[PDB]
Amino acid sequence: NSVRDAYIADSHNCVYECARNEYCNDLCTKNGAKSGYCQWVGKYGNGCWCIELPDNVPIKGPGKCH
Repeated sequence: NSVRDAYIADSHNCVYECARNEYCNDLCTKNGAKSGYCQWVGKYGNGCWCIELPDNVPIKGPGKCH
């Protein structure tokens, strides 16, 4: 799909940890998403969650952070 809700990730399949929701909204929106927030608990633990992130930007998927 063109866009998806998920943990934004780097090129190493690593989530971006967070301490503030604002950090995540900024990170997500500057990468094309509608909004974002900090997940202190979730499928992969602490990390930024983005809403409608374009598919040219990585998301956390099954596998290790390398």
